[PDB]
Amino acid sequence: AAVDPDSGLEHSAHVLEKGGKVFSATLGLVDIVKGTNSYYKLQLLWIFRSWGRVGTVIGSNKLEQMPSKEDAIEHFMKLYEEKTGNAWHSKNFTKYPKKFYPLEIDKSKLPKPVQDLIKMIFDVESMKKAMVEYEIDLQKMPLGKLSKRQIQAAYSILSEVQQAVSQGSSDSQILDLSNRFYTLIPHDFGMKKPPLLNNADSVQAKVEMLDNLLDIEVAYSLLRGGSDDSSKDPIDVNYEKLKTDIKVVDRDSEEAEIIRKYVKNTHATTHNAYDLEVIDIFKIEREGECQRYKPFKQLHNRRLLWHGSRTTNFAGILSQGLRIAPPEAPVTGYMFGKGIYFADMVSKSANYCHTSQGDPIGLILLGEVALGNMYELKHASHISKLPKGKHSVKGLGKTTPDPSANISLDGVDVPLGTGISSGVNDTSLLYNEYIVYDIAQVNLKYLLKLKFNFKT
Amino acid sequence: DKLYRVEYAKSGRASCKKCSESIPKDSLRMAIMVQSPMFDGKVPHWYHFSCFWKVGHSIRHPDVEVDGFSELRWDDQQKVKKTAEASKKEKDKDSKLEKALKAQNDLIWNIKDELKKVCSTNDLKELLIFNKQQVPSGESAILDRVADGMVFGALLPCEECSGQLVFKSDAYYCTGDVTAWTKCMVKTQTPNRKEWVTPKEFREISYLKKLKVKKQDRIFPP
DNA sequence: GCCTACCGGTTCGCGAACCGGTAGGC
DNA sequence: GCCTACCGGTTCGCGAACCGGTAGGC
Ligand SMILES: NC(=O)c1cccc2c1O/C(=C\c1ccc(OCCN3CCOCC3)cc1)C2=O
Ligand SMILES: [Zn+2]
Ligand SMILES: [Zn+2]
Repeated sequence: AAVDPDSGLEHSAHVLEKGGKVFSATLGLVDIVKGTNSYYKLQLLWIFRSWGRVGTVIGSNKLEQMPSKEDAIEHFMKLYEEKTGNAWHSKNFTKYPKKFYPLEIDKSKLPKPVQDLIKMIFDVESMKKAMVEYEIDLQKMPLGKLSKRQIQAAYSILSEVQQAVSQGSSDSQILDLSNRFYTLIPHDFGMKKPPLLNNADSVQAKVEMLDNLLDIEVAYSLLRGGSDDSSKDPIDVNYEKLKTDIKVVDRDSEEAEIIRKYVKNTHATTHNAYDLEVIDIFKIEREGECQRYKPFKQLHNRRLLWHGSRTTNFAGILSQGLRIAPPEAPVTGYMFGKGIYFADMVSKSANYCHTSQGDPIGLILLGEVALGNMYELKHASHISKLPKGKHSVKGLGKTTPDPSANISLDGVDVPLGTGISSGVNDTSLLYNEYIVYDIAQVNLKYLLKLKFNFKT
Repeated sequence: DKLYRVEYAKSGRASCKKCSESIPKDSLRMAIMVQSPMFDGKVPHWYHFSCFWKVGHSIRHPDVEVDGFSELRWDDQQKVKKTAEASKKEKDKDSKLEKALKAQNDLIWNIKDELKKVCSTNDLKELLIFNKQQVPSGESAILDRVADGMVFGALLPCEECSGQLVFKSDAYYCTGDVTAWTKCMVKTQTPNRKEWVTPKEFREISYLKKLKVKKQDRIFPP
């Protein structure tokens, strides 16, 4: 990391490191019962100590010049151990009673709609606002990159909570994980106590947070880099970083009428809170996504299905394709375990865009997902391994798009019929879900841009 | 936990928020707990007991609202209770309990300042260590646990976390650590404890123990 | 969270005094 | 042969000063 500007000597003297170990640590301590939720940043520029309650004006600091440079190590490692409990070097860290815990820090030639697409998916201040509702610390998280091993442990704590919640474990067991999580990921609750992770959807909410938070740091990783040479334009630099060939499907096109039909037709009768309006149609072609999908063009039963996600995620979805949840993450929220989920109705997928009356525009995908021999399920069931000969799973719903009006498209079955009753009604799903447990089975075809019309 | 706090001045150093003069040592003083601007933690705003009731604060029931009320001397509790404002068997057991509650309050207080007269802090520290007790930080708190130890008994370790239980207002709270991240939350009115063993070194133990002290358990408020 | 007045425990500094060696007087 | 006024040097006694660990304050 760099120098903390609270010292006032940020662009004057560099932060020091002895060969490998950088003399700079950002500690944290939370006790849900007491309500305390604090930070403690220590640095060696001069020694600098910062402290207070995370996400508020509560706190203070002390910049202090040393007599010498060897006295700095003496003052630093002493203050460190006094606060954290451990020595500066260690094989594995161990938390101590009421001591702190250290956090692991690390002229454009394109169409106007395509420029707006980059404008929409690379505005990171819009992604910052998106995190404000989650209560993630807004202050130093953009400059302070939280580690990958750290976030995996944060995922692991969430998965431990769901396990603890499922079989009604002790309050202390739950108290620990709730403490552990908020220490590991600094939250901003202001002057009130951190809430206990006791619900089934609270872990899911914090699981979704980590998923979104990850994609913002990924969006930064793309934006920060490349070769800054005076030749290409700023928007073109970010376009090439997406690693995809995007084209604008004209409204006069015959295939464009099919998508607008697929949007208009497959709107849910129950999801009457909003009304869609297709602003744009983009034909999308990822880098080497056809090379990996070649295997599954042999596979039968290929369907063109909807998939919606936050506008913040589309920065990463274009660059890395659609990804399955990590193995450390909790299985809560998922109906049939971790995998890529799809729907035949635009509305059901459109809810995952997370749009409001203030933020109207939203992005939704259409991918040629090779379903193949399907494993049909009625009720929710967390699966680990698929049955033999099955390449996908299907959640059977009440309403299904008319199978006798299934139009084809480039050798892909597009179910754009209106809703009728399904074959079986002993299910706990209202609409269909299509699940693939391999990132190779998906092949993204179209990206849409949708305006939502509410009534308020 | 509580908003307010009352105790005898642990030092004649802290000033009074209203009048801004030094609150003298061992004097009855009251506080109001506020959020410290300088660090993440509550801090007491100490007042002179006289000055506390002119700021406009009105504690309806001190015993349930103010912290450290039960630890005070019996006569001093009544001063707070009055100044805050400005059937046969039922009333008998009710009245006779308050008789036994005073009996227990000023029994410990007689024992407390008896040890303060005869013993130094190092004697009281080594008293607790001999009885396998955690030595607390603070002068007042040390003899508070020694007096608790002698009258009722040497507190045995906790069931799960193996820490030290401590009397706090209305119960014995465990102060140990169930884990490194979290504190233990064991609480009880009837804790486990063996008998208090004074070492041989006590030429005034016959005088202190001669103060009509028999076997009895901790009595709590209603 | 950090600052600092307070506590006990040891050291330090300096003048009184103790003391032995001595050389001028008778 | 004593006595004794004078001087250098060691010891002794006691209050000032020093100091590290900490309970209380904000
Ligand atoms: N979003 C959709 O297109 C969608 C459409 C219809 C049904 C579902 C969908 O999603 C479900 C669940 C779901 C959605 C997102 C999610 O994200 C997990 C994190 N990933 C986000 C994208 O990048 C990879 C990581 C997990 C479960 C569903 O049940
Ligand atoms: Zn006053
Ligand atoms: Zn315990």
